[PDB]
Parts: sequence; structure tokens; C-alpha cells
Amino acid sequence: VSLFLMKFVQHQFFPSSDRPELLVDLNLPQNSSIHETRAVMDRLEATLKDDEDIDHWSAYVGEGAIRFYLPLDQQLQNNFYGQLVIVTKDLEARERVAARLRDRLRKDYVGISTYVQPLEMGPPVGRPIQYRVSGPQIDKVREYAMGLAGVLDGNPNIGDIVYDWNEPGKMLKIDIAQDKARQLGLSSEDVAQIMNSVVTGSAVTQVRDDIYLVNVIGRAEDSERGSLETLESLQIVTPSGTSIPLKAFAKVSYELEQPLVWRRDRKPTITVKASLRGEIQPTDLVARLAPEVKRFADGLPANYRIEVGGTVEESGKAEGPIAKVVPLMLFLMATFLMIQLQSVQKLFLVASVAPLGLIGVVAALLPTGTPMGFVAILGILALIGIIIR
Amino acid sequence: MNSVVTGSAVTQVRDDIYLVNVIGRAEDSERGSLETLESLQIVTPSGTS
Amino acid sequence: MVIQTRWPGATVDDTLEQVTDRIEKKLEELDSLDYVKSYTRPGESTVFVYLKDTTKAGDIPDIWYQVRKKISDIQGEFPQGIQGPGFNDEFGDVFGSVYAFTADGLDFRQLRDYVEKVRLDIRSVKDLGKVQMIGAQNEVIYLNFS
Amino acid sequence: DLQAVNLRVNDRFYRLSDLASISRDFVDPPTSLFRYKGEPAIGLAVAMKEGGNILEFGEALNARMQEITGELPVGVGVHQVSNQAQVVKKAVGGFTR
Amino acid sequence: YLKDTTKAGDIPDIWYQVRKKISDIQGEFPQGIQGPGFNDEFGDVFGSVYAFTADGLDFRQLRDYVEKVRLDIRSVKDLGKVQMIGAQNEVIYLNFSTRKLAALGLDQRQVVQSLQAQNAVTPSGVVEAGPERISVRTSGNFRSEKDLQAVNLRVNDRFYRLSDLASISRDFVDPPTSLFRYKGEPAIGLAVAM
Amino acid sequence: CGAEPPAEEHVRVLAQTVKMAEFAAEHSVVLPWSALSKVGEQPAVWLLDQQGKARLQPVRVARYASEKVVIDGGLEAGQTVVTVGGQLLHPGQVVEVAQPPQPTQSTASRDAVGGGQPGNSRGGDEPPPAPPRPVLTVTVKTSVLPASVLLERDGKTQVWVVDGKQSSVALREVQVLSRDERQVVIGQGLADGDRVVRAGVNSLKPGQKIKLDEDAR
Ligand SMILES: *C[C@H](COC(=O)CCCCCCCCCCCCCCCCCC)OC(=O)CCCCCCCCCCCCCCC
Ligand SMILES: *C(=O)CCCCCCCCCCCCCCC
Repeated sequence: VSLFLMKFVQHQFFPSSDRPELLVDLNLPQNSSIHETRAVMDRLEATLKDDEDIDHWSAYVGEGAIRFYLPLDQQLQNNFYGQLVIVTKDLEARERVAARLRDRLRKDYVGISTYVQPLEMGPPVGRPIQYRVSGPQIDKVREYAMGLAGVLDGNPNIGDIVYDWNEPGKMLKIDIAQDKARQLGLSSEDVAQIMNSVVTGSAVTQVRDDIYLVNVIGRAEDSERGSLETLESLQIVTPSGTSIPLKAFAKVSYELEQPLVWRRDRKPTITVKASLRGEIQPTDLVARLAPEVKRFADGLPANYRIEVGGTVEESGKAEGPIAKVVPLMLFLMATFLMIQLQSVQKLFLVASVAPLGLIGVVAALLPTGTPMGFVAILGILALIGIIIR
Repeated sequence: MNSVVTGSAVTQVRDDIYLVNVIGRAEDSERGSLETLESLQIVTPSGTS
Repeated sequence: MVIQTRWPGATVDDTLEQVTDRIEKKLEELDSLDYVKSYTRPGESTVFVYLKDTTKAGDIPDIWYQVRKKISDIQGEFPQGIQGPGFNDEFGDVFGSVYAFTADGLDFRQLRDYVEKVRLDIRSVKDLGKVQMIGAQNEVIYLNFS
Repeated sequence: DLQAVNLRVNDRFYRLSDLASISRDFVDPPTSLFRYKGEPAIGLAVAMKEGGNILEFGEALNARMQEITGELPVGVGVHQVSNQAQVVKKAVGGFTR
Repeated sequence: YLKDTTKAGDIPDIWYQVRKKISDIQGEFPQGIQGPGFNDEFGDVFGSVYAFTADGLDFRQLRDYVEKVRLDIRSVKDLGKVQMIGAQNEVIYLNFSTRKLAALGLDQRQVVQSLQAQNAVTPSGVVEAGPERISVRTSGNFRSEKDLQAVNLRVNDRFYRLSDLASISRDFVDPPTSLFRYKGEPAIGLAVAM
Repeated sequence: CGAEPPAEEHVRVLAQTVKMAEFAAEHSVVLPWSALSKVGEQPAVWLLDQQGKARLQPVRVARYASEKVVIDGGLEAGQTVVTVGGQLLHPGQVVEVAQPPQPTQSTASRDAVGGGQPGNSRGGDEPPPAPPRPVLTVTVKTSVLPASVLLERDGKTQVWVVDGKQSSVALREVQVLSRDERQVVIGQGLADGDRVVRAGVNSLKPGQKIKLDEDAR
């Protein structure tokens, strides 16, 4: 019955860190000027500026520094990533400061991805639950990621799911026939020159005002640059002194293009990360949702593929050599015992006690509902040794 | 002398993941074999030959 | 391992397909590597290298040197865009207390200068590892023409 | 130093101001911003030299900080963050307990 | 060739020493190209090689298919090095009608400079004109033979088409330097290492 | 052993009905710049059904988008199209009530919220006693002074600190309206010790002593 009941026993690879520090991350729907990120930042700051357990709190617009080797850090995702570190007095959950912040962001503006985070002890694992979908074609992998998240959201024990780089950007395409150019007295050379003077002027030498260096940059007049609305029907000047409206242009229009991609292993892919609810462990949830999602994956061209992105991968990688190493040591200690004894009968006799000890290890674990800890996965061997002793 | 052996070099092109470097050169009706390279009425930048 | 690479503006698709793809393909041949995380932006390329968590420590610098070698030669093929390996190793491992110097109604320049003076005076302390500032400001000079 | 640059005679030697607008130096569109208690600031992270005996480096550091404060000019607010020396102290204390 | 009396393992150190000794001295050579080929010979083991014969098609598309094969191969469990052979690098000759060029009073060097200034300009760039991220993109840079066949010049420079002045030779493969052949027939092999 | 997960919560969102407008494009449709998503090989948006669910509708945008995307074609007169997206479930999505003008208190939080006491800032609270900072020692026998030096807050903190031998306080409450945010010029109420600190004004307590030894290298 013990080995039988072992099935629903939940396992977890690592607990969190009791450090009184806490962090929160935010991601905007689409990439905008960093000014918008700072706007959301200052608003959230003005919201939390006077309360107990609220002290030593700083912001991060575009990048988060590193305290210890505990977490990772999104390097440069200014237009899509922010950070806020806060220090509590005795416990981040003392008054459930994290829950209060969750309610705050809930009442806050919509379409703003946000996530709370208590420091974690152990090798970095990023989000607790993720999934990676591959595809050599943009729209194909996108629609498939959508069709996957649809089935994934079946179980309501997950708070929310978030895709990756699943949004395009307003691109402006322009081109010229060059016939009217030579007709009006314009050459491709001056064409490119003007085009440069409109976006980013030419570069010149730097200056040495102090130990630092400042590079000066040229540019045309700004009374013709700054906003797209004013860039409509532009009477562009010519090097010959003349000025003609932009009517000589063509195909000037709006298009869509996602400015962020992930060519994991030289192949485009998307990473869908999801928050949790209740109290279950990501491993158990993965095991539960394994069949249906597997069938869904099967229902797709072979050139595509899906993989998990949670913590099961890391746990398995860590326990990898364990299985391929421990039995040898088992036979080693067995022979060691046979040294003191002289009969296989007594050997098997004392050996019978070894496995039977798994009674208490689970009896004192099921009522408490404590997940199977890795440390326990290790200590059980010490238990075997002492009981055999 | 350069336009006769190997013309000047210009910018490369990006037609695909690879790069193709274009090269200039004079007219080939005056290059290719040594026999024809005998008694060459070489042109001058001033139009003369 | 983090490897950054800039470019003076170009269509993100072409940017990746040209610089990122070549870097990834060339580096792929490297041994003992497991994950090759690509990262693209309008004009930035970033490569994340993750080796297998099965190798011994100590020789890690050798692998880093191998990476530097593999990219040094191939560098002679990229276009005129900038390029430089960011961190062969992540020195940003330990960090003691950090100190913020708030101020208003003054020169950010003089602020950074004071911070540098602080660094010089700090060097006098007994033991010191790395000292790194943040949020620096680099003033530029635009020259608009009539 | 560049506003009064001339040109050639046949080039109509004029002042840069007389021809273009010499925009005063200014900070570019930010790419990384730091902020303390909702207020802009500039932090400085320091690392302990490898092999350095911790719990003492911080002592000498804070002492030197006190001296620096003694020399801190006008309009300067020093704020310490992540004083791990205290963290380690409390940790080892509870451990030994 | 080092002496066959040293221990293994430290060989990379010797290679690094070589790289060091040449790095500094590099600052003295003339404008000629230079690059250390192999600090070590990675070409040690090689599993089966595969030749992909074909005729009546593009060598370009052939290499593209081989690259697609490489990408699909990466899916295999273990992989060492993957190297192709006998690749083709098409070039583009631009022969000029020197006589007519001189007749027009100009020289091809000026055309070279103009084309350089035209190609060195990126046809796109981020603008962020509004709150959201925005960027512009034009179609004016050289990307093919036709992309340069219709280039003009200045008024005082007799703005004409390249065809009207020079012969835009279609891209073609250069005089070979390394040729592969299977059963007396041209092909392209692919060596893979474990 | 087994618990109960919480109920499902519709993903909060702020949409808006469809109202044909002649915004310069007959019967054109305008919306904020953050309400466009590419589907297949064309732009599109999300429309919300009356029975609390979301669906995708392909569109064909032709008009320029200057912070406000303007499309023409594929519309439903009086349909609540999304204007906040980027993370919704493409196949179907149970949406949250977006009917309020601002279902978020952000429409008034910018001015005032009302939860608890306000935060802190230099100029309203008392700084802790610290060693005397080497004064700015900008005093010169006298005029104009950079606006950064003076830190007058609501007229209750005129830079009264005297630049003399003690760094005391004085009765210098002269206020000139020539406030061009660049320099303050006064004709009366000026003296030799009239100047004050540049940045450490509000962060300094009145009458606090200073030190003559200044940092320089
Ligand atoms: C973790 C698990 C669940 O806790 C429970 O207690 C579940 C039962 C629901 C509560 C009802 C309590 C029963 C009352 C007992 C009678 C009085 C006892 C009072 C105590 C005396 C002390 C003085 C106050 O707890 C467990 O460890 C047991 C779980 C084992 C069962 C798991 C179910 C999995 C599938 C079972 C297959 C059944 C096969 C037979 C066909 C139906
Ligand atoms: C599954 O996880 C079960 C949920 C119910 C938990 C109820 C709390 C159990 C604690 C048992 C302690 C008994 C003490 C008896 C004292 C006389």
C-alpha cells in the first residue's frame, strides 16, 4: 500500500528563499518609447511610497542589476521589461504585501504583463512554467502557439499565460522609381544623402572635453522631422535649390513586422510562460496536462515540434548521473557488508529491512502535504545506510 | 595598368545570406590573350589613342 | 556566455539573417555546447551560450578562449558593422552593498565626476573586487543644418 | 570651440551659426535608467576581491563611507542598499543558535 | 611542426603562444590580408560524406538545399563538425567602354565613388516618431544586377544608365580553385564529424 | 490531500464599440495605436461577442496611423472591438467587462488616490543630522543667480542661508517675478552673503553650520 500511494505524492526540486527582499517585473504589450515605461514606473511608485515594511525600494528601467548568482537578468528589453526591488521589514508575506501588489496591478491598467517574485534558492530556472514551440515559418509557428495555448488554458488552476514576441510593429515602406529624380535633376547619390539627413545625419569626429569622449552628429533641419503626421506631403528640397512635394514618391505605406524574434538553435520559436494558482507544483500540473497537449502536438506537421520550458528539464538533468551512479555504490556497500558477514542468508535478512523503511518517510509526509524535496531524495540513502547499520 | 590586369574593387552585395563582391574592369576586347596584346593602340584619358 | 553585437541600423530580418545566422552557424561547431539562445532587435544581435551541466569546473576559461578563437577569424567576413564579445565570462557574480547618490539641481557630469572621485578614494580600502557604476549619461551634440 | 569655424573664400567663409544651428550638447534618448525611491539617482556596485575575508570588508567600507560623507559636498544623498554583512550576521546567528 | 617529444594536453598553450607572437607583429605588414588558418587541425575525424549530384539547375539553389539539409541534420543526437566542399562564389564583372567613357569626359573611378556613397547608406532606420516604436524602410540599395543597371549621375556628369555607358556583365562563377567530382560527374559533398 | 482551485477570472481588458467616423476616408474607423495585431498575412483586430467571449476579425488598414490607427473595411457598426491586446488567446477568450470609461482607477490616480499617507521627498521632511557639508562657497561681493541655486518652495524656503562665517539664516525674502526658469535677477534685497547652496538647499536645515574645507583635486 505504501508503494501504491506513492503515485500522488508531489515532488518539487527547490523551495524559495526566506530573504526579506522581493522583486516585481513588468512587461508592456508592445515596444514603445522608454518614456512610457518610466511613466508606468513612476505611477506605480507614487502608489507605493508610504506603508509599513516598505523601505529600500529601487527601480530599473531597461535592465536589472545582479545581487547574487541566484537569479538571471533580462539584459536589454527596455521596451518590454522593467524591474522594481523592494525590501520588507520581517516578511514579504507578513501582511501579504505581494498579494496587495497583485490587487494593485489588477486594479491598474489592463494589458500590462506583471509578475511578483520572491527570491529563489538554487540554480536559476526563470519562470516556473514555460513551453517552447518551434517553426521555420513565422505565421505558422505563431498560429500554432495560439492553438496550443488554447488547449493549455483548459485547467483553471493557472492564473494567466503569456506568449512571446507575438505582436508586430508599424513599419513604413517607401521606394522611388528614380525616373522623376533624374527628370527633376536628382541622382541616387543625393537621394540616399537626403534619406540619411532625414533619419540620422552623417557622423563626424568626436570631442575630448574631459577624460570622456563626446561624438558629435550632423543632421538636417528638424522643422521637417519628429512626427509622422507632419511627414505627410513633404515639399522636400533639392540640392539644386528647388523644392518639390513628396508626390514623386510611391508605395509609401504601413506594414507589420515583429521587431523581436528568438532563433533558438538557428530556428524561430516562441516561449509561452504561465503563472499559477492554488498550491500545486509545476511538475504535477505538467504530468496532468501531458496527454491532451501531447495529442495536440501530434496533430501538426512533422517539421514542427513542442517542448516543455518549466523546471522538469532542470530536475531531470540534475538527477541524470544519479541513476547511472548510485547502483554501483549500492553493490559496493553490499559487498562491504558481506565482509563482516559470511552468509548470503544473513545478507538478505538485514537487506529486507532496507526498503521497508519507506513507510515513515511517506506517512509523515502525506498529511502535511509537503512536496517531495530533492534534499529528501538524497537523505533517504543515508537513512538506508543507518538502518542497515 | 590596373584596368588591364584586374580592375578596381567596389562594394559587395547582399543578395542572400551570402555576399558577392562586384569588381570593375575595362573593356575585354583588349584583354584575354597575349597575341592580341601585341601592338596595342592604348587609349588615353584625354580621348587620344 | 553573453556575446553582443551592434549595427548602425538595418531591417531586423536582414540583420539577423546576416550577422546572427552566421555567428550561430559558425559557433555551432564548438564542442561541449548545449544551448544557443538567439536574441534580435532592430539593430542589435545577442548570443547566449549555455554549455552542458556535466563538465568539470576550472577548464571553463579554456572553453571561453575556444569561443574567442572561433569568432576571431570569422570576424573578417562581417560587414562594416561593429562587433565585440561582451563577456567571455560573467564577472558580475558577487556584489557588496551598493550606494545611490541622489541629487537635483546640478550637473549630471559633475555628479559622475564626484562618483569617480569616490572610486579613487575607495581604492584606498584594504580589499577591492570590481567597482561598476550604472545609469551613466553620455551627452551628444546634434548639428541641424538649414 | 566649433561655433567660430570659417571656410574658404570661394566657399563663403561664414560662421557655423550663420549657416547651421549648433544644438547645445544634451543627453540622448535613455537606454538604461536607475531610480531610488521614485527619484533619479546613480548607484555604485562594489564587489569583494576574491578570497577577501567577508564581514570585515564591509566594516572598513562603511568606515571609509563615513569619511567620504565627512567630505561629501553639498547636494549629495548617500543611500546604502543590500548590506549583506548584516544578512550574513543574522543568518550565522540563527544557525549557531 | 613541433618536436615529437612533448606531452599532449598543453598543445593548445603552444597554439596560443603562436597566436600571441603573430598578433603584435601583425601591425607591421603592408595592406595585404592576413589571418591564421588553423591554430589546430580540427579536420581529424569524419564520418560518411554525401554527394548530391544534379544537373540543369542552380548551383546556388543546390547549396541552399545542402544548407537546409544541414539544418535538418542538426536534429540528430550527436554532431561534430559539418563542412561542405567545392562551394561556388559568383562574382560580377563590370567592363567599361573606356573609349566612350573618355569621350564623355569622366572616368569610371568617379562612378565607383558614387556607387560606394550610394551603397554605404542603409535603406532603413528606427524613428520612434510616436509613442509606439516606428521605423522607416526604403528600397534603394543595390541587391542585384538590375538593382544597379538603372543608376543615374549628376546633370553636369551626363546622368546615364550603366548599360548606356558600360557592360553590366551578369554574375558568374570565377576561375575555379577547388573542384569536387563524383564518378566523373560534378557534385557537392558534405563531410560530417562525430 | 486534494484542494479546490479558485474560480476563473476573465482577463481584464479595455475595449470600445465601433463608431463610423469621418476622421481624415468615408466611414473610416479610428482606434489607439495599441489595438492592431497581424493574423495570417494581414492586419486584424479582436471583436467581442455579446455573450462574454472574444473572436478575431481580419481587417485591411489603408489610412495612416499617427498614434491612432485608421482602417477601412471589415467593420461591425456598434461592435466592441479591443483596443488593448497582445496577450489574449487567439481561438477564444472570455473577456472582462470593459464598459466603464476607465475600469482602472488610473484615470484619477495621477492626481490623487486616497489610500494611506503620501510618500516622502526632499523639501518637506526634516533631514537627519549629518556632518557639515563643505558649503557651495559661491558667495561673491555683489545681480543674477542660476535658478538651480535658489530652491524656493511655495515661498516658504527662500535661500535665506547667509554665505558668511557661520552659514546662518537671514531675513532675505525678496521675490522677483522675472522667473524665466533660467536665472533669477533682483534689484533689492541683495548683499554679499546673499548667495546660497546650489543643490543642497532643501536637503539642509536652517542655521546649520558648515565647513570651510572643500573637496577639490
Ligand atoms: C491526504 C489524505 C486526505 O485526507 C483525508 O482525510 C481525506 C478524507 C476526507 C475527510 C473525511 C475524514 C474521514 C473521517 C474518519 C473517521 C473518524 C476519524 C477521526 C480521527 C480520530 C482522531 C481523534 C479526533 O489523507 C490520507 O492520508 C488518506 C488518503 C488515502 C486515500 C487516497 C485516495 C486515492 C484513491 C483511493 C482508491 C480507493 C479504492 C477503493 C474504491 C473506492
Ligand atoms: C490533504 O491535504 C488534506 C487536507 C486537510 C488538512 C487538515 C489538517 C490536518 C492536520 C492533522 C493534525 C492532527 C492533530 C490531532 C491532534 C489531536
